[PDB]
Amino acid sequence: LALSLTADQMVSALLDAEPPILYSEYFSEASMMGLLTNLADRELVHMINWAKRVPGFVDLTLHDQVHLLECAWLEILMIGLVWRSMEHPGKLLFAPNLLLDRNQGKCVEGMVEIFDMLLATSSRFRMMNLQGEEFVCLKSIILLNSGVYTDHIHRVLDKITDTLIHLMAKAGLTLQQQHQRLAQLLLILSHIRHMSNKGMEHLYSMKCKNVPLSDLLLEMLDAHR
Amino acid sequence: LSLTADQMVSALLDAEPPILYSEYDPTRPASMMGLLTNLADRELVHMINWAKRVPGFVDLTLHDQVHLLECAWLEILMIGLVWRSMEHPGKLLFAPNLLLDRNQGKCVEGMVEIFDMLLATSSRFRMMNLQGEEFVCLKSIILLNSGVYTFSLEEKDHIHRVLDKITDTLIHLMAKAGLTLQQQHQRLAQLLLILSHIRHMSNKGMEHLYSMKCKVVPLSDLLLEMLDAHR
Amino acid sequence: KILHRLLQD
Amino acid sequence: KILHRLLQD
Ligand SMILES: CS[C@H]1CCCC(=C(c2ccc(O)cc2)c2ccc(O)cc2)C1
Ligand SMILES: CS[C@H]1CCCC(=C(c2ccc(O)cc2)c2ccc(O)cc2)C1
Repeated sequence: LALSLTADQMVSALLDAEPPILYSEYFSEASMMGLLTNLADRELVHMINWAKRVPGFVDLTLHDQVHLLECAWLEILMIGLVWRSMEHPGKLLFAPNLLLDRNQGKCVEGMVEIFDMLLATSSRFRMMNLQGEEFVCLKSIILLNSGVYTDHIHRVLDKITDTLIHLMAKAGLTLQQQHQRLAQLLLILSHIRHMSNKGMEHLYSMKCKNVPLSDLLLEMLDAHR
Repeated sequence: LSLTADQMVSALLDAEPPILYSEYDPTRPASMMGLLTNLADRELVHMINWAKRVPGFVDLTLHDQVHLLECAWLEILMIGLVWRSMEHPGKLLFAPNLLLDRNQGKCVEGMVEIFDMLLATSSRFRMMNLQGEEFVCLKSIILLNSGVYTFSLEEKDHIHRVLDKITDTLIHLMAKAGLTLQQQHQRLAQLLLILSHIRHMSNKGMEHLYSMKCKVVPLSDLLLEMLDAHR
Repeated sequence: KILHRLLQD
Repeated sequence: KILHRLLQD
């Protein structure tokens, strides 16, 4: 069904599948990670249904759906965060009622490094003038690509590529400008991967050195251990 | 980067490091990690001089070149490994005399997971029928891309300028191979999505090396400095 | 796995 | 650092 869709039909479905921007509870080490854990836990529930609303993802086996989500869940939260924080330079918009800067990252050990990487990614999206239609394509790619190596998925990945190009085919971009911008967007995904892994190891650092994580988050975390 | 894609490719081809050998002896079966470490330590010395011959890399400052290598050295090693093992199904070719199996990976604890992904990556290059001209491009992309966002006020547009040049080079390669405009973007995308796996394998791998440092696998003096840059 | 249940809502 | 030296060499 995904393959039989149009580029515009692809964008429209993805735009409609978007999870909502959740709010947080209304800092220190425990105070910081406490609010982030709670926020992320509620976001995951929306992400799961978002993933089921992604074309081609439903066709996958339940196991394969599970494996893909377990692999990219932090990447998807992070690229979300990055995109929300786009029009707030130097600040991270985790939630509309929770805007954080680098100085607040020093409340938790080793989080200032991951903060700057996120701020840099957000900055690069803004400088590239990333569109919302492109963003929903990228997160869809992260979902399907990040854990396919560890066939039908590649047929869908190629469709999102065509969709991304179609978006750049509009707005009057040269063919040269199309595959360059395409390359630039996909190279960012490599960095989102890095931030996720470094984020993941910090979460496991927090799990052993006992804020309490949710059962759902604890199970997404053990898939990387 | 006042150079055509054909001149771009040839320069990267000429800059290619050799395939080194290991000290592995079939008569003798921790021990395996020692071989790979000494192998990678000698591979580094070639990579450093290889990086200098990458267009645009030497135009950068010394501190920036250091970071770009510190952050990408295992990625470049791993993609090199995956490329060599491309025509050896179910096997990793660390060296002509060192061809390893999905059974000797368990000789080191926790390495079996990394081998899987490496094998899967090798199987992906095989199915895609990856060309050497594309591999040398991807390698140089990793060198120039794996850092940057981990960084007077620079003006890193030069790196992106070279990165955009490497993109046009890849497109030029595929076009001459007979690929349609649609097939070009797809392959372009598929190739660059690989880099978002090599990163993963590198991160996982990197953390395994930091584990062994805290002991029974004494790393070389160069590898320790390349490792501490990731902590 | 909780993810199992949540993936079949 | 060795990396700085080998790059300087
Ligand atoms: C561990 S480093 C930190 C860096 C910023 C992103 C953060 C995430 C995070 C990321 C995005 C988001 O919307 C919500 C939450 C996180 C995830 C789970 C958790 O228990 C706590 C935080 C990870
Ligand atoms: C611990 S994970 C392991 C997985 C296979 C690749 C391996 C590498 C490796 C990778 C490629 C290569 O040509 C040579 C060496 C490695 C690097 C440094 C080191 O001290 C030991 C090994 C890393």
